[PDB]
Amino acid sequence: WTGWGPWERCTAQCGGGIQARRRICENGPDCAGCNVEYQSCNTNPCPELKKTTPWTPWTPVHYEQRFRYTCKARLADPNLLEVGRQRIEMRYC
Amino acid sequence: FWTGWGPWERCTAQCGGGIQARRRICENGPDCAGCNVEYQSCNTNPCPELKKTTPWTPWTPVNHYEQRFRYTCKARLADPNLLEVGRQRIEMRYCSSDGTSGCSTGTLEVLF
Repeated sequence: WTGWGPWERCTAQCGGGIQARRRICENGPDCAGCNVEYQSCNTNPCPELKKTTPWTPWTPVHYEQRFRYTCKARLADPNLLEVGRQRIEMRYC
Repeated sequence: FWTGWGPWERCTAQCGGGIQARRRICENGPDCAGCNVEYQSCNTNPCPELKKTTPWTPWTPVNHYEQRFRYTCKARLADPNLLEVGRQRIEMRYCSSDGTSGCSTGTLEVLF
């Protein structure tokens, strides 16, 4: 066996991944041991990415009020977090 | 000599790519002519788009009809515990004696 190679690219930036190192056994078809080794990488929990919903329209209570929420997700990419459309529910008085 | 291969065991992740491991044992030997553990990909399907609903806003009149609002938080994750909705943030304002003024009629401009 040759010297073990450096650990390659980690799969994910956070929340668990795998990192690989490899080696080659020159002039040997079946050598002693494994040519490839794996390890866990970036085992830190992913940051709690957050996005805010749009404000609701102003409605009277003379005071007028409106509301918004925040969508919190443990993600490695903000593009994987999205806020859906506004749902209006109406009934008569 | 190597013994029979073991089961593929457990996938690393539920979705988005993982590794499954199976093993064997070199009987009466420290160094057999192979690798004791074998890997294969598992659960390469993309993770589902989980959706959670925000709490409803209080019912409010329109002008007689009453309305309320909510949104949906969508995230591609393998675990629902990693998606949550934050606290409701309320912003108010004063409409004063006009009932409108800055709330609805903006800046009243009169030309004399």
